[PDB]
Amino acid sequence: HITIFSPEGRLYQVEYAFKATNQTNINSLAVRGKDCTVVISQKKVPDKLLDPTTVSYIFCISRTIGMVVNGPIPDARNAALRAKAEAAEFRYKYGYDMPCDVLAKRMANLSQIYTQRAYMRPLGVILTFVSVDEELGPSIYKTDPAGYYVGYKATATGPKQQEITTNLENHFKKSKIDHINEESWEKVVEFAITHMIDALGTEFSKNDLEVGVATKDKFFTLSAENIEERLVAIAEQD
Amino acid sequence: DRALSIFSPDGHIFQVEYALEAVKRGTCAVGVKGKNCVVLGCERRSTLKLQDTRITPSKVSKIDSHVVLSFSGLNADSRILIEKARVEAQSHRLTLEDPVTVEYLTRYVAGVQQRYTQSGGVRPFGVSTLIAGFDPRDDEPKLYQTEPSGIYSSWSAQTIGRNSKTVREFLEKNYDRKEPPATVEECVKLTVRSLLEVVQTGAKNIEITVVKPDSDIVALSSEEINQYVTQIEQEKQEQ
Amino acid sequence: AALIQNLRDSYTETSSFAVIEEWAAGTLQEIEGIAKAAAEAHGVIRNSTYGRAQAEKSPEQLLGVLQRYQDLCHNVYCQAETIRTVIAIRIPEHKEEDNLGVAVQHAVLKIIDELEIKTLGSGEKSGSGGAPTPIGMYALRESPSLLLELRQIDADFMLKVELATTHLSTMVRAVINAYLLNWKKLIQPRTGTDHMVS
Amino acid sequence: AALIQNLRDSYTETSSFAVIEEWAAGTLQEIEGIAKAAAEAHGVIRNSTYGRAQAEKSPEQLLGVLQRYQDLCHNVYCQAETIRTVIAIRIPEHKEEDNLGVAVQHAVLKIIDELEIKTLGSGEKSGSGGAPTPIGMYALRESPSLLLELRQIDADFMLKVELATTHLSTMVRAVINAYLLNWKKLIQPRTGTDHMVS
Amino acid sequence: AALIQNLRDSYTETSSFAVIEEWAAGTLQEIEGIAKAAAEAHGVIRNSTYGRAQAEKSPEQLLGVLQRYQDLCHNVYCQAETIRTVIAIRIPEHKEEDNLGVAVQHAVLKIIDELEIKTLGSGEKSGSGGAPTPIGMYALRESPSLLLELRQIDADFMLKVELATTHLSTMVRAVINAYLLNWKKLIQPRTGTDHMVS
Amino acid sequence: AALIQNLRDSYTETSSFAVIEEWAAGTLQEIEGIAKAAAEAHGVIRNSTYGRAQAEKSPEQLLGVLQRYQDLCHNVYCQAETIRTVIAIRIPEHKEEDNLGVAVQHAVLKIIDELEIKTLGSGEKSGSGGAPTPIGMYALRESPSLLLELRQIDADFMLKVELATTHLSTMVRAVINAYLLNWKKLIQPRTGTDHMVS
Amino acid sequence: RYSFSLTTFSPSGKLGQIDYALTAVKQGVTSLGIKATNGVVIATEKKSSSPLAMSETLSKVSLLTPDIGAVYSGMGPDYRVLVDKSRKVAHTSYKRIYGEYPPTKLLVSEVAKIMQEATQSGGVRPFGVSLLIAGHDEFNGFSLYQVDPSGSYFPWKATAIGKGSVAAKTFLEKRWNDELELEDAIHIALLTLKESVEGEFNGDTIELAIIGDENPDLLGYTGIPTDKGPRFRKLTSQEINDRLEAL
Amino acid sequence: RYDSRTTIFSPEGRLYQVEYALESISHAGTAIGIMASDGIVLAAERKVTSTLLEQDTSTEKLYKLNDKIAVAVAGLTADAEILINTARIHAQNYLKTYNEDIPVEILVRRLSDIKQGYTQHGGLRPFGVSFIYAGYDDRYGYQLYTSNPSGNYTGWKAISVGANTSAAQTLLQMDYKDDMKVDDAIELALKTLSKTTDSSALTYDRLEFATIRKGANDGEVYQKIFKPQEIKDILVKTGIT
Amino acid sequence: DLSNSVFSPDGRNFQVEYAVKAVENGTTSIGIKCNDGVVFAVEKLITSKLLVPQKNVKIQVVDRHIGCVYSGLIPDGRHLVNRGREEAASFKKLYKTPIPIPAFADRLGQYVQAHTLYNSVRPFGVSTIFGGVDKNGAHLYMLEPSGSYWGYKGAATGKGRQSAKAELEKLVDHHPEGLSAREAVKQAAKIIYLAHEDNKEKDFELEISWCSLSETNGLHKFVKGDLLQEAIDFAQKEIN
Ligand SMILES: [Mg+2]
Repeated sequence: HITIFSPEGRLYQVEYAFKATNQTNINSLAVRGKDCTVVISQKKVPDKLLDPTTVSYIFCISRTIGMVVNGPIPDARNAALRAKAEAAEFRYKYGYDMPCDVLAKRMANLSQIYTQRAYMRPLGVILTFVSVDEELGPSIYKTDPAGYYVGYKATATGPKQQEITTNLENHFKKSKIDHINEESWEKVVEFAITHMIDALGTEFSKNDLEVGVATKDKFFTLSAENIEERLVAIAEQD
Repeated sequence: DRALSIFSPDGHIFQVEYALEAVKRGTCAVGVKGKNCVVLGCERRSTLKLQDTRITPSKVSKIDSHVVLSFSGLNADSRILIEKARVEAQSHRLTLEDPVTVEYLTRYVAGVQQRYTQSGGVRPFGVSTLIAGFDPRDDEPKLYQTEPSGIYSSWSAQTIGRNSKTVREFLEKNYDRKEPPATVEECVKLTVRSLLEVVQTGAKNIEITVVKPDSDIVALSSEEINQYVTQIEQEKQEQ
Repeated sequence: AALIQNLRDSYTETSSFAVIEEWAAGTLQEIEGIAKAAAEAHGVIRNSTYGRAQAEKSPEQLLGVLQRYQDLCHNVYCQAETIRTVIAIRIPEHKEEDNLGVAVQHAVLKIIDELEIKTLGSGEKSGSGGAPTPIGMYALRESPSLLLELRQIDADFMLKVELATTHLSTMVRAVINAYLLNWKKLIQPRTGTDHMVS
Repeated sequence: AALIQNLRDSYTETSSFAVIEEWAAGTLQEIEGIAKAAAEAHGVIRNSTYGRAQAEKSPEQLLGVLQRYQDLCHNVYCQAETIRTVIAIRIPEHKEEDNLGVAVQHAVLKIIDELEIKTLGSGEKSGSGGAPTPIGMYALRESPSLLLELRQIDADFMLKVELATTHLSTMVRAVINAYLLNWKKLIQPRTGTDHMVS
Repeated sequence: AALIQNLRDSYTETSSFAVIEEWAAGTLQEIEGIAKAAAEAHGVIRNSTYGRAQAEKSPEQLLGVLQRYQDLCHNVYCQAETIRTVIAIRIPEHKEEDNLGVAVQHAVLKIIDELEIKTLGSGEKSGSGGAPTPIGMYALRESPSLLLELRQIDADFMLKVELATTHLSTMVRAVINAYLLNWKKLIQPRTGTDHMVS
Repeated sequence: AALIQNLRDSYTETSSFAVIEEWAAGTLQEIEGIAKAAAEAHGVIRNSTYGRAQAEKSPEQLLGVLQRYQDLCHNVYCQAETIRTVIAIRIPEHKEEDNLGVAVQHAVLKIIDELEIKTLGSGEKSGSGGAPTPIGMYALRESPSLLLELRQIDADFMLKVELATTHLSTMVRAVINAYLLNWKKLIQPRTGTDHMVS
Repeated sequence: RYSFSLTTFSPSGKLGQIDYALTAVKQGVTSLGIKATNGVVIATEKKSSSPLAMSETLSKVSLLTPDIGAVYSGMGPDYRVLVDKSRKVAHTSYKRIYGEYPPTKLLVSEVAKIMQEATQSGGVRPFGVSLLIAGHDEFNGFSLYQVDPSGSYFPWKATAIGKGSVAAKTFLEKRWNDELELEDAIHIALLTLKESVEGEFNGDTIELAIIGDENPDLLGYTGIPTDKGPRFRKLTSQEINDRLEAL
Repeated sequence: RYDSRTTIFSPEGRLYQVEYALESISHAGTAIGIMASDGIVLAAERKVTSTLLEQDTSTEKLYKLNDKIAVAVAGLTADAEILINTARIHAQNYLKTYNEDIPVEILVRRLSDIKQGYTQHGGLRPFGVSFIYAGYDDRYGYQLYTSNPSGNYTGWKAISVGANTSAAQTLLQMDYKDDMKVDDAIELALKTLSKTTDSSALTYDRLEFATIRKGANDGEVYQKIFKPQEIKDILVKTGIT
Repeated sequence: DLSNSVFSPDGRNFQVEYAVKAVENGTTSIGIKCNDGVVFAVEKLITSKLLVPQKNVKIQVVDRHIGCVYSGLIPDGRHLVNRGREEAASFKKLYKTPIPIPAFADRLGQYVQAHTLYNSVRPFGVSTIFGGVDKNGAHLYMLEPSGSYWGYKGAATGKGRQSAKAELEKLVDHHPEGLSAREAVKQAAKIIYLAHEDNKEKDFELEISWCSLSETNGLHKFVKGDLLQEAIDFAQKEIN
């Protein structure tokens, strides 16, 4: 209860905050290419009265940085905005476009500050940033509400975390490298959908999903149509 | 219903009341006036005496060449008031030439004690005080008492602090309302014996400070105060 | 987890508002059966109040009443235990939220609970109706007041019926009301459609 | 500390959801054994309600029922004490946090607790079923109402069976539900994965 | 003050985790002694449930059981009183802080406390086992149900053993767990190393 | 006011830590007197557990024990009432401040209080030890179990001694600790040196 | 429960929250540091959440100045941001006033000044981290310092904070003398750190750096006499495991 | 009205909040200051011990406040440093303004006034420190002053604060001749100090000292915060192994 | 559960649920995206014969191209509109080009957002429907107390939302190519009537507005007058 230390120093509002990130109910996964990066998220559209265009958990922050978030849409659109502008203000104030790993710092920084000074309740969302910067290439860093980020060679956010995970882990103990060997994104994409389908004991149509790709400085969201064609691709080859 | 900035059913602000309970906890002061003087008496909590006699503090404090004051309650507090008063004492004289009226002074002081009873997030001064002196180019002795709440009042002679109730009684049937103690000498004689109730022997626990007009002022020495204990125990034995 | 839900399922599946609706409806008209068990004991106190003295031997019409009453307590208690069963099966996962619905459930249980308790301080009075008389009919060898105490132990027990009946009607009716109002909350205590935030 | 954990270990290791699953499952179908212990006592109150007077000598079919009932109370109580054992072994280190899980455990214990209490206000009624009749069968030398009180002490004790049985079913079912919902919290009351902050 | 500490000292010095470790350990394997006191009374209810009537004279095998059980309650209670002793000696200076440790101590005491109470509602039933039979074996001059009540007062008391034993195991095990977790808090309830602020 | 203080004075002046130190010290070694009253009753249960049947006539060694025990309760209770006296004399002017010290006093009184209560549920068992036997030794005209109940009423009362003794040691020790820690707060509950603010 | 929770005096004198903060400390990861006559060493375990996180992107021993580095045990996030401001204050309140960088003692105090603020003030919970700052400066020589959320700080010879401190602090206590050279320390550190592990013990899973000597290479420039190089040296995954040989 | 908040007033005019802090002192190392007709002495016993702690290129009990004034701490480490800092500043403003050395009486006062400040407003807690002020000014010569968190200051002949300062206190009341030259005091210091210790015996390492003195050969005042050595030595002079 | 900022043991903000709970309780509002432009309608409830008809408008325009309506707490709605009004007009002064409906929502979503962050403030008690046109077509969204909103083919809140919901469902399939600008109105006119059957004992007054490059001409106009009448009658026949 409230934002100041427990008897075992663990102020739960931060802890509670987490369940809510998860609670949304969507699964987000991400992996590195070789000259590209990719994230998978599900696109469950219940109400037959909405419009799938307006739905999404992935947005174009920068010309090259995209973001996915397993978390409640209102709080996300916020984080989206601030971040979206921090980079905007950055390029201006410093001469060069802001990289993945950094945004995630002021971002975690920000969520830490809130938390400690009490100027608002933490947002209940986990942000997963992606891109490729010409200093560390395929970059992937994640941030949580307890104001904190780190690095992933490929990650996942969702109700079923460790499952999506373990698969990749096993696929990694064998592929032995710390990323996905392959030149084309289409091909990598195929790979992830693959590793997710296998991971849910579930199948997806051409609208049941949501995916994004980070290239050599030209990040773009995968749309309804192009999305299906990868299912075509990965049907026989399986 | 006690954490005041709110009202009791019967319309009380119990905090402000309790604060007064501390003035009683503290030491004791008493003032008296004549038709030429105003004496201020006080006691001395001579309790853990292994401390330099010299520089350690004493109740009566001059606020301006012609005015002084005393208190009882929290020393910790009292000091801060005295300072802020002394300051206003000059700020006046500066912006008005004319040196302060004792009535005005008190009103200022009481205004401060009064300020610390309105905004939430502040606590009242645990100090009640006696202020005496003679107005500029004036020969009418003035005595006022101010207390924690913010009330100021003029008295012919009054006392505050622990066992004030007692000595008050005493004073009541000694001080003649019709005519005030004429001579200075005896005006002192009075106050001194009035404190002898609580003192418990020794002019070593009795402070006297005397104030006349035309900014004269003068604290008392130990023997001087003693020569009175003497000339009083004498007439007590003579009764 | 597959098998686990099946049990909680087939259980809630064999009792429901569908079931409870019939107790409320059943114990609705059935009050007549009580509005009757009343008037019977009444007509009877007059004969005892005035049917001067005797030489003993167990009254047949009196046991006809206690048998009819003890008979009713039985029905009701079983019928209540059925409503009780329908609710205990809907008590959600214990936690510190959405406890608005849960609260209703409990409150209603406490009232039902009371009903059952009421049917047990007198739902045995037959084996007790003739329990003080074997002590009373004995001492067959005479206080002329002891003869009168037998006149009373008959009328006293007829009063207890009329009275228990009177209160009982009230209790039932209260319960009818109470259910009819809440109920939906009783079966659906948590909603959970609030995922319009995530 | 090496040896200390081993005990707490080998103890929790010999009882588990694996064990409790069988009580819920076992006391699932076993209700039939009660839905039966019911219908038996019923058929029997009719013969007592109508099997006019006699000259005494201990009814064999009645003890056949109390023996079957007292027999069931026994089973259940042992079976409950096993579920109770599984939980008390999982009560974490006492402190003022994460008490969400702990709370569940307690609440469930209080309900189980109740069940056990219920099986003990009647799980002795055999040594008591024939406990009022030695006083009732004596005074063999005649109240014509005392003869009828024997007719009653037979039917009254048959009612108590039917009734205890009725309530009992409910209690059980309630407990089934209650477990099936929480349980995971019962075994895993603290998580502790929250070290994602350090 | 020199002498004063010496007492508080030499007292805590003659009892410790060292001591208690042996009760947990001692009352660990010793449960077999109870898992036994169980199976014995069971085998015995079958002979009473079926060993048709008689002409009386005090059963030797039955007292063999109550003597063995009353025997166990004794041990345990002394063994608990020892753990109790170890803690009461560590209750820190009473005040309104650091009461986190103190709290643990109290909670555990309440559970131990319970254990002792349990061993006393039945830890006397031998002098009571043969306490209702002198009343039951008398009235030697015949209810054919009174003969059967003697068959029951033998089996009933054999059931109470089996049951008390079943519950008891549980209580003990609970206590073992409870101690093994907290303990360090029980002996060291205040730390006080927090002077890293001054 | 002059006279008034003199009384409160000369009273606190005739009892003090000086006095209480001797009870803690006195009841320190005196536990031996209990560690003894223990071993005595033990050696005695074996002779009763095995000293097969008899023809009655009041056991001399048994009364030797109860006399020795009832003897001890007496001592202790007087000794406690003295510590109690020392504190009640130090309960300060009732008000809503500085109640930290006062609180201690109360808590300690409640524990002492308990001790005295403990010495009174058994500190009379001699006039009760032979109180059930006059009823037991009568009915001198024979249940062969009644004979055995006399064997038990002897052993049962020897167990109560051993047990009361065991618990008692504990209570005392607890009290020793409790006093030794607080005490100074018990006599000096208010300080009042805080006038460093005025 | 008590008069704990809030920033105010408990009946005795114990300040509430503060102690629970020093709890998130004791619960946190194990970390140590040794001052050693010609060098100083600071280290901490790198317990990885999972093997899918390339932990190689998160410093625990971090650079405060080219002569001072520090480390922690407790709330990860608190340390991350605490550092950055800490670096600034070492500039704004020193380098921009004097032209050079600050001595250990003062920078610590400056950090403590910030550690302070978070306390004396309602509406702000203190930091759940204790810092081990090690450094050097031309006049005071080598230094070792600990900093608790309570603001306060002490000068050490060597010590540990976190889960394995009770123990480590004892192991270290035994193995210390005033003539030990750095490599002695470095070695000694590992052997303490040894016990305090549950996971692995290879390179990438141990974070350690030290204050040693000038690195004329690292600068990037050459031509100025007095400007010679940072002393702070974060040993990398390689240099380590090799020192695992002489145990 | 009980415990919480400083802005609260108990039914009897008590400020508990304060009274706790004003007492919290009884947890700090025993510090002592003594006056002599030729010099002032500040003695102090260290706390926070272990075996892995330096203290030479530092201190935390005796702080030099002015070339003419010094203080002995005994409270919250964190607190002290804050006051100690602003106490130094203000002292310098006095110098920068009047171009003269700031009088001890004055300095003590201003500080007592800040401590008092925090004693009356909501949103802040009082400082949990106690100070033994020792210094000289040509107005009233040598002076020994003290102050608690209640914001009250006091002139003393020779005082102690912190731990066992009731025991330690009385020992002083015995031996003390008003003129008592410095060495007898420095000596007395230890005598008083030893007697009140939980350490098996008095070891230099766990100890802090300093003195003030002035004359004709100096013409001005000189004060010395004693370094690790001098101590390990004078200790022997007072007969200690 | 009692403060606005806080989270529940498993991440939940209750004050917002109740916010929602009050949104439902009020009147019912709807809106429909058709060929080009949109159509809105609300439910003014005539509680007495002393209410001047054609008067208390619940629908409001923004700029000169955005329709807008809601339900729940009426003053909350009004308030929210103002902020939306500034934001719009400020933007307009800045970028010259009338404000894109897509972003507009956020500007508002972001403002409704905040009132879920601090405890000193009260959650927005209204669900809001709106839309308009631009260059790349007409749009329509619906904002809730949580601040979460989206784009719908038609929306509904307040008392009976399902009535209009399943009602909106049909239209989708039979006219999977957007309903006629004209028919849109008259259809809305009906969908309301049907959903009113709760306040049935109490008469009412229906209000309608719309947007369309063909009909309104890029603007937002109040459906009042002749088209307004027939649109009612149209509903009045199917009303059987
Ligand atoms: Mg807030």
